[PDB]
Amino acid sequence: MPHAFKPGDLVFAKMKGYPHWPARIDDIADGAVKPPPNKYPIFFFGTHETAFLGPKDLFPYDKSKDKYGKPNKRKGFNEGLWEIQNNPHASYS
Repeated sequence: MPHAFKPGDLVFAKMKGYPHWPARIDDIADGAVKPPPNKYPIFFFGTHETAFLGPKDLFPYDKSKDKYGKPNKRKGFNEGLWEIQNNPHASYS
């Protein structure tokens, strides 16, 4: 049965106006800016951008990849697909 989301979990993350996007729940580095309450720091593969999202926008990767893991015209998306499949826990700093 599911647990709560934790850093390192892989997802497709939904933002208004964008397709469901390959992403991870990130750690917060010591000394770094914390997210608001009930929000997680989401690192988007490909774009390498961070946004703060709640669980309603977070779709677990294994369950969702057959639906959402297809090439997309959008900038950074297909690079993102490669990252989530091939090295989802690397440093992309």
